Amino acid sequence: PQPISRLEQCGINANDVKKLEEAGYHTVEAVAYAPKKELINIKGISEAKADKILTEAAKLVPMGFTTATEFHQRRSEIIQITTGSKELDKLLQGGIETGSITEMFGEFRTGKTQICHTLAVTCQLPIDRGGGEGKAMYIDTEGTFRPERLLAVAERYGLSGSDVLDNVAYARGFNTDHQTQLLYQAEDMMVESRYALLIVDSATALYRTDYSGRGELSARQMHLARFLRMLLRLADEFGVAVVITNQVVAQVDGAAMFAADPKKPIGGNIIAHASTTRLYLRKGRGETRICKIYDSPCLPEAEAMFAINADGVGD
Amino acid sequence: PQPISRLEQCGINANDVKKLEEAGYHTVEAVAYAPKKELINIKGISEAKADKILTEAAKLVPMGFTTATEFHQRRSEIIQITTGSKELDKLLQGGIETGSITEMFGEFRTGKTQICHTLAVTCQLPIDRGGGEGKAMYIDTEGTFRPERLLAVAERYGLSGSDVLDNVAYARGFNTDHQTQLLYQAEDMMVESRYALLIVDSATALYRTDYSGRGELSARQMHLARFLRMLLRLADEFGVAVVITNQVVAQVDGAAMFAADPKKPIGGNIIAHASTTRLYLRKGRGETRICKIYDSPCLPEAEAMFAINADGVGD
Amino acid sequence: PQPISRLEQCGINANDVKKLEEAGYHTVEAVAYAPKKELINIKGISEAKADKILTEAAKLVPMGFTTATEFHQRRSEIIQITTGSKELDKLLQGGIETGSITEMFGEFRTGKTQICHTLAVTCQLPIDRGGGEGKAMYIDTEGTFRPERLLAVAERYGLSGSDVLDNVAYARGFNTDHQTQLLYQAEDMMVESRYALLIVDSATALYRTDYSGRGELSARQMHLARFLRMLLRLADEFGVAVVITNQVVAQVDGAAMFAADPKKPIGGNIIAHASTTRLYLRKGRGETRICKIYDSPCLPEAEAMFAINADGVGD
DNA sequence: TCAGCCTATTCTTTTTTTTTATTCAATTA
DNA sequence: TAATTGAATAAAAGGGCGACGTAGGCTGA
Ligand SMILES: Nc1ncnc2c1ncn2[C@@H]1O[C@H](COP(=O)(O)OP(=O)(O)NP(=O)(O)O)[C@@H](O)[C@H]1O
Ligand SMILES: Nc1ncnc2c1ncn2[C@@H]1O[C@H](COP(=O)(O)OP(=O)(O)NP(=O)(O)O)[C@@H](O)[C@H]1O
Ligand SMILES: Nc1ncnc2c1ncn2[C@@H]1O[C@H](COP(=O)(O)OP(=O)(O)NP(=O)(O)O)[C@@H](O)[C@H]1O
Ligand SMILES: [Mg+2]
Ligand SMILES: [Mg+2]
Ligand SMILES: [Mg+2]
Repeated sequence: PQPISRLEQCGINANDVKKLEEAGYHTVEAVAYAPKKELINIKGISEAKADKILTEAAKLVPMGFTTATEFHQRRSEIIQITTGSKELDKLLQGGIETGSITEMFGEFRTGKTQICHTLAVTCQLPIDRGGGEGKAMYIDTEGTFRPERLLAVAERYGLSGSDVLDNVAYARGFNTDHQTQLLYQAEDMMVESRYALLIVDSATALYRTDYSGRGELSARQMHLARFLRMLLRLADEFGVAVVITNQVVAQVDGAAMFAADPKKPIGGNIIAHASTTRLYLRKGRGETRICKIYDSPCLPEAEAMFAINADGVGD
Repeated sequence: PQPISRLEQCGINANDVKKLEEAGYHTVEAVAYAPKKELINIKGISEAKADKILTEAAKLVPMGFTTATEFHQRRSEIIQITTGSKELDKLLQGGIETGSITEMFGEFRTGKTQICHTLAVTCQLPIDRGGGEGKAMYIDTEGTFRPERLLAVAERYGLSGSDVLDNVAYARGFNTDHQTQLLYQAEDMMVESRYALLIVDSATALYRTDYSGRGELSARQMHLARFLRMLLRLADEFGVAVVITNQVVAQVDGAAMFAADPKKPIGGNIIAHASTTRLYLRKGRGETRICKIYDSPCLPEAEAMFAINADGVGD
Repeated sequence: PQPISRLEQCGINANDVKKLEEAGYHTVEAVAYAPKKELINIKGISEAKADKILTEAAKLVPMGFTTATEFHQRRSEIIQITTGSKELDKLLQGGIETGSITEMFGEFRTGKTQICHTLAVTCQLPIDRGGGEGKAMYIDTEGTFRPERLLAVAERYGLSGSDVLDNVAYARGFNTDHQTQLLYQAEDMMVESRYALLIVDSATALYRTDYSGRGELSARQMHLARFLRMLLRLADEFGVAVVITNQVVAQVDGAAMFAADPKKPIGGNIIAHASTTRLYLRKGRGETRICKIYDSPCLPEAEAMFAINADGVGD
């Protein structure tokens, strides 16, 4: 967590340093690793001083070629905030990945609001219990924010009641353009304090409910690539873990029985380029559920069980 | 629940208040739930005036991140009206909740419309007697409005019939779009008098008879999702309770394995992610039927038992 | 009961108003009962003028939001035709509520084709003796229409059957699509003269023979669903008691018990959800038949003995 | 011409078919 | 003297088994 108070040097004034705050660029990681075509069209920053803010951002955080052994250390330095389920820690090799896109499939009753509200108390746990010891936030868009589920699974982990009440924040995401106004604000709390998890269970559901296909046909598409350009900028900012429940379409293959999958879910191929690690969830018998990793040479294809019981997502 | 009679501040002219009204969004809650580019496509609106509506309405309603010890109270203000027999109410922890989506689905003669008529008398009850002291809004397309039942359950709770008849009102949608034609009625009446409940007793029955051509996103699915976000909108506009009713299909693929008669009710995944909770209907013996809850994030998957008696639901 | 001549105003063209009548829409309620896109799909129509109908269909008939009091005045304004038997009316609490689908399924020889003969006679009475005093319709797809049987009921009620033979009009179906076509001719007759009873006394006897099952079933069921939409709209325009005779299969599994003999009325769910007053017909001893009630919004699960005499239904 | 025709290459590896209701202490003497 | 049940059973295996079609679109036209 680093603000842009470092970026006040080399002839810069106090007026222009606020014009990076009001543009949405609240971190020093936002300045160097952004493409140049979005930074230059702001009214009131000239071309020579725009080349001044990129050259001071180059030497602090390096964009040059770094050793591949440092990348393997960048692969293993993940905190791996565990889901509470030890089978998934044997499936995803020790929990969720902080800073990589981790997508979970779901249609109905598969525990999607139950997995998000067990992880939302996990962010206070120490690193031996798996959690990252940090604040977090659950932004909901389907009107399914639960205090009772949040308060009960804290008793499973044995914490108090009032500390997790000061934990995960919530705002109702009304619109697809309201996904952006929280995102500039969610980086602004990242200036205020450290955060370790961000969860939205129905981010793609707003895409299902704003753009009446077709006629807009690209407007439903580029707003997904927009939203998947913002969150990876926060994922490259600190290394925050992302947890998104994505919905699934029932593909019509129902003649007869050969590879009959009501599948190939929504979001398109442009989330498929961004989802380096995908998961499939589905109903089993009773209330027990099953996870399988998809669309990932990073994680091996296997299956395990996570059981939504009265205590939480456990066994 | 606030109207646009207060937005007429800081240069907003009188033309854009009432043309926003008739076009479909009567409340400033709906303006925050309206998108950016959708406001531009109304004839009589420019792009510069489209900023002056959404930004100035953002001065009215706040959308910041609020901590988890405040929605615990925001859920606690829910009136959570009763269901007429406490075995369902203890299954539902008091009864159905306001500001959510609740669904009853079952085969036939199972009381999909009879659980409506007992909820239709609840809205004029006091808060000690479950009711939010308001009015309910009954919509049905099949023709299951039988107001002699509404005389009956008012005598179940003692109160007179005429004042109840001055209350809850009716509409019958003949078309899929005719639902959204009569949907504007909601807000319209809503701001004139506080309503406790909305009933659409045939959500997807009209959609069952107007498919796309072969199953596709058109009127069968997209206009269904256009419908449900407005049902989401009314849940977020006023917090008014609403019950929804989906018909049921059979399964022709499941040869005589574990259960020879499974159902999987219609609508696919678009209804399912808009679905907050469901309660499955199936008959027992005679007047005894059975409610089984489906897909609640806050309540377990338990089962209860009611009976359609002459006074209404009972035991 | 208002035709397209009540629509021919306001500079609306005379070339499209016959295209409605070519598409079966002979009255302004039907286009008000029709969704927007399908009328746009009609060839040779102006799209805006089609919308100009859709605001003037909204003007001519009440599609506006009303309160249950005037409904309860208008729902009391139903002719409520008696069924010839004294015991059957008090079972149904005053006979057959006009404007509704009342289904009568049973085995062979129970009286399904018998009662539909007697109902066509008792329409011609004045309303004091539970008559309707209107024309009535007979759609047969079995050939079991027998006008000699009507004259026996005519002598029972002191009415000259020669006068009753100038009314009820015969028709005969042969196909699935010859059936649904026969509504569109009949709709006109409903404009040009008052009716009370449109019987389809083997309405689902024909869909079983002309579609196999497990494949070509969805082509049956959707087309069965396309049938009832035209059928419910005939009830609501002209105020006509709609009587459907369903046949019945025998269910074949370990559900074989007594007094249910498990029958499972054919037509799945789409013939079930379109019930207002679903019946059931068992044979007792001899001519004493036993009419159990299913699936009705206002009636209890009772039964009433009735004997099919030499002169119609008797007691 | 489209509409009937033609069946272009594909492509990736693993999940769950019952029950007549006694034990006991009984839920009441 | 309470006495009927709130509770609980399983390794064998049935009076059971069957789906639309727009996707490469030649030739007839
Ligand atoms: N009090 C409770 N006790 C036990 N289990 C519970 C309780 N409340 C909820 N559950 C479980 O929560 C599960 C709900 O799964 P879930 O997939 O989160 O539903 P959902 O996500 O809210 N539906 P949706 O809004 O469409 O995402 C149920 O299957 C229950 O087993
Ligand atoms: N006076 C009454 N006494 C007892 N039961 C009644 C009485 N009136 C109606 N019922 C029952 O109420 C139920 C009404 O049917 P219901 O199941 O609500 O409609 P439904 O599920 O929508 N089927 P459908 O109306 O065709 O779509 C039936 O089970 C009737 O037996
Ligand atoms: N003149 C009569 N006197 C007495 N009973 C009669 C007379 N004519 C017919 N019936 C009875 O009417 C009943 C006809 O049964 P009904 O159920 O109407 O026919 P149905 O079953 O529909 N024929 P089907 O199409 O094969 O089902 C029989 O039980 C006859 O005994
Ligand atoms: Mg869930
Ligand atoms: Mg019902
Ligand atoms: Mg008969």
